[PDB]
Amino acid sequence: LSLLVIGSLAFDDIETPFGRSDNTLGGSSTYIALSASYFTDEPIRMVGVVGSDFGKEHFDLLHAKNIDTRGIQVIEDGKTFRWAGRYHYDMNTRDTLDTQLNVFAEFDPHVPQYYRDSKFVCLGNIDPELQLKVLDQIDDPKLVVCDTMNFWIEGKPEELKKVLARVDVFIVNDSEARLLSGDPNLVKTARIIREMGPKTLIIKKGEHGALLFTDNGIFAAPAFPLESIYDPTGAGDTFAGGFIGHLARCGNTSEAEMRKAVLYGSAMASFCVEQFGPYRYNDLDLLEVDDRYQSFLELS
Amino acid sequence: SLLVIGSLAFDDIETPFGRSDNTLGGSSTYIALSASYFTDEPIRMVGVVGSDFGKEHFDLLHAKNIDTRGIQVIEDGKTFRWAGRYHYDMNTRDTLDTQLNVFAEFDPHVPQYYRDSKFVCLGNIDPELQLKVLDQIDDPKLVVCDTMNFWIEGKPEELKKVLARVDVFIVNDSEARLLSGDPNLVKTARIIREMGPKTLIIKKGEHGALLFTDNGIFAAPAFPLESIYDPTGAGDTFAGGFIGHLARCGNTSEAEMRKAVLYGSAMASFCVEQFGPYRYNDLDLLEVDDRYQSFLEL
Ligand SMILES: Nc1ncnc2c1ncn2[C@@H]1O[C@H](COP(=O)(O)O)[C@@H](O)[C@H]1O
Ligand SMILES: Nc1ncnc2c1ncn2[C@@H]1O[C@H](COP(=O)(O)O)[C@@H](O)[C@H]1O
Repeated sequence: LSLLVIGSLAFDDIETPFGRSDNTLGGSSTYIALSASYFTDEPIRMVGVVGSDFGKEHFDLLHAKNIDTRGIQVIEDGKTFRWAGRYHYDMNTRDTLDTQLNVFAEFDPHVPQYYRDSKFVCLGNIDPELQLKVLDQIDDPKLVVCDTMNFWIEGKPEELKKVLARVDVFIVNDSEARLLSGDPNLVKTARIIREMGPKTLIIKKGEHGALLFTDNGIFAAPAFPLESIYDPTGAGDTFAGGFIGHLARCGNTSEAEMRKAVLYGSAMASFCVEQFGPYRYNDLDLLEVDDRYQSFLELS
Repeated sequence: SLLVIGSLAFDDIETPFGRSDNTLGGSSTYIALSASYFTDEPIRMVGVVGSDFGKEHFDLLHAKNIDTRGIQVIEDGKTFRWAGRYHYDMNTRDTLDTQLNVFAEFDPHVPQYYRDSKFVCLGNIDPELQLKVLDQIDDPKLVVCDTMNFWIEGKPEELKKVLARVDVFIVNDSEARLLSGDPNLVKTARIIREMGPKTLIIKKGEHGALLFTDNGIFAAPAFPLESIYDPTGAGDTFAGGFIGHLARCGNTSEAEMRKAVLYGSAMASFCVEQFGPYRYNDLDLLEVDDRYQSFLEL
């Protein structure tokens, strides 16, 4: 039930109408790994790259969740990926103010030999060409999950479609989905997107619920009524982490398991949004996670 | 991942303030219900009940995701029965009656699909039965066990056979002294550990617990103001919280065991609030987490 996580590792300058957090630890793989760690018994594997500015306090955070960082390269004198985002009163949508690929621009995604036998692969948000280069290095994956971002949907359409043709599960939010389909109807959008390759598609409408589209039909995961949203950053990636984490834990990829997996993902995302950055995970415990899952189950 | 054995029964419980007859009980029941609060996969149960063990009881276990395929049902038999009486100290008790019934000639059979269990809890029951079950587990990572004066006095030799093969042994202070023959709990711990158990936990009713290992003694203070109405099942719900937490995290280090002791104490403190295991009908995970935090701080 080994799990390998790929994605960005970065520092974010986050702004909402109520407050801000600069130089915040972030990146899609950070959120995915921290969330998934609540499901695996063995160390989560990470492949990525950071600069010399990536302090050891950040490495200690990951190691505290028993995350294996041997696959993370540190570029001497290089700079860590940076991102700036701004939210508004709807506390869901956001503007990307700045994006500096930095070390990820010239990244050579080498997956160490001891990671090539990974069974569950999560191709987190990052350049589709890198996502593909990593996938090509995994010998026999049981399940490939992937998510992207408007940046790549608009910047590298063709490359993205190449990766979409080789993934089992594609996770997107409703904005990205409509951008990819060119039609506002989510049902038609799902069809258009699934025809690009992904057998399973999950459309997460912010913290307003998630839709699971498979050959067996549609599953609507309810929203948590009074969720306290303070910072949406990382929500979609923590969702992906709980989703693949659950599947990696039970090792079964059936329909029923994917539905429960969506519920776990929603539960993890509901905790993520409670504070700036990934810090709600500092003290979040299993009893709390189990309790939140039950709420979502009951609502579904 | 977690397999539980022990008694399944109906208890006639009496205290100076009230009584509860034909109450669902048994060590297996208390351990399993408590442990379910910690595991995310069905707890496995091996045991036996009579034709008088109604659907309502199986439904209660099933409501907590407990797998009961390992429980046998004797169509012309009666479920294990016990009668106990508590006093004003609301801790010690007299066993007024014990009817092994179906557990008398019970040949424990662990179905094939339980054989790979990693965490095994040999709950209070005839030591001969506890051994027979353990002998059927392929390669367990941790074996926990508790007993009772009934067995300590009745089958000491058979019990000692079980103890030579368990990782963690859980007893209350009365059982501990009875086993050691000396009132000093520190000396008692050394004598009991010499019987085999590398880890010993002496739970003093609801007055705190002591964890003895090669690294020393850990004291889990008591919750000074807990509402005790029925102590029945306390020690077993303690064992359940203990092995349940470990089963879920998969780690059996000293550090996790001290935390597991705190979780067990939390579960026990809720169990005593009502007759039988019924406080668990409405108990939710956040209440448990809060109770745990209090024990942690103490
Ligand atoms: N182009 C990009 N590629 C990879 N990660 C990004 C990009 N832009 C922003 N991010 C990161 O993605 C995170 C938020 O993801 P999320 O809210 O789950 O969509 C932030 O912590 C950023 O570091
Ligand atoms: N000899 C025995 N073997 C197994 N279980 C017993 C025995 N005597 C009483 N019990 C059960 O153990 C429970 C209480 O355990 P406890 O207070 O945790 O020691 C009751 O619900 C009884 O059904």
